[PDB]
Amino acid sequence: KLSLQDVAELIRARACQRVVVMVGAGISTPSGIPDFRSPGSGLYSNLQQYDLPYPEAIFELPFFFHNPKPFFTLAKELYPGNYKPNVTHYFLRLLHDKGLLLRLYTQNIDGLERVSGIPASKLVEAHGTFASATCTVCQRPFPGEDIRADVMADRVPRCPVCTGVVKPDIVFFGEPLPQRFLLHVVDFPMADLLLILGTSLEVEPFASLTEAVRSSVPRLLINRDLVGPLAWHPRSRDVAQLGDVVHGVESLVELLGWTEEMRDLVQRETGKL
Ligand SMILES: [Zn+2]
Repeated sequence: KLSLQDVAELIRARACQRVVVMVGAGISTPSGIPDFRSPGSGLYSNLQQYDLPYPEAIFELPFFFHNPKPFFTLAKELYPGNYKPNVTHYFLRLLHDKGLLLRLYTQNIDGLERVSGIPASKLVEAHGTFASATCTVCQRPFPGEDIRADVMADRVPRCPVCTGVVKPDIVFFGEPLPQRFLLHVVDFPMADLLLILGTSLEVEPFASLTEAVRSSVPRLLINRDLVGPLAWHPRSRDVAQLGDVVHGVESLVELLGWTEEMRDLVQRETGKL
């Protein structure tokens, strides 16, 4: 049974060269963006500021077509510009820069991974993006900017061709994940270290990707709690670092000897924005 130091040492020894990373809303709470499942701030305890029967409704089509206002409020809140990446993001950026990042798979829709510098080709925005929208009736595609004014004026965007509701390319329940997700067939077998951060792993097919790495491959989770196929299918090379995500990342970063480097990076980066 490995420790956090073991995993740092594996990287330091170049025993581990191809890291895949899975992330969820928990990596973006320090940036000020609420998740679903945190107490108090999580969407589960704030259904009225939002006017949802339950959190998942915001990503369900029946409720959306019934009432697109709550989703579009969130779209307003999350629209590129608004929040900034935090240290968790820049650590992932630094992983890339250090030649370690095979791929980063993300459930988030806040775009902060793009913003932090991680190039598109290293990214799999698994649950979609605000970078583009699709008319829900005629299926005509639109760049995200084309609907920015409406979203910002609290007006439901409309198709210029058919008047249908124009929906940002966020993956809703029961919709298919985007084509890039397919990279997991070759990414996961090829990976020699799996990092999991700030997710409840409550959502498929994204969650059971944790199962797709070889048994020889350590799975390091940095999260508030033990979650998903790591809490009920524990493997022998699993490591759990439980506590604040940013705190876990800091402990790791220091073990890797990356600290001044990551501070120069965070510093230079958040300034620009
Ligand atoms: Zn249309």
